[PDB]
Amino acid sequence: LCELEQKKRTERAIQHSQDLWKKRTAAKDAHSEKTPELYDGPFWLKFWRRKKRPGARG
RNA sequence: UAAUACAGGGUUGAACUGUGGGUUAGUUUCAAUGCCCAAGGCAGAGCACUGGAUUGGAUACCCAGGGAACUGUGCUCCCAUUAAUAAGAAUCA
Repeated sequence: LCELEQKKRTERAIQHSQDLWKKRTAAKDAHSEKTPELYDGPFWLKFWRRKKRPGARG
C-alpha cells in the first residue's frame, strides 16, 4: 500500500508539474509577443522628494 | 524644447545571471556669476564716468549717452553652490 501510494502521488505530481509549466510558458510567450507598453500616466515630480525622519536618529 | 547626427538615463517585456552590495579618501569628472587670460568687437542692453532734473545736500533712486562684463574642451568652485532637511534597510494594501 505504501508503494502504491507513492506511485499515485508521483503520477499526480507529474501531471501538476506539466500543467504548471504549460501555463507559465504560455504566459511568458504572450508577454514576449506583446509590444512594449508605454506608460502614459502622470510623472513623479512629487515623488522626487522624500520626507524622512528629521534631525538625528534618521 | 522642429528635423538630422552621436551618446545616456528612465519606463515596459523576454532571455541571461545567481548576495555579484550599502557607505565611501592618500581619489578626481563636472559645476551660476564675477575676477585673471584669450577671443572677437559695435543687434540689444549696460558698471565707472559725463550732464538734465529732485534735494539744505546728495557721490542715488528718475532721464540721455556710455570703450567695464554678456557665447571659451582655459584658469577655474567662492556662495542664500544647483530637486529640497545626506545615503541605504524596516514598518503600510
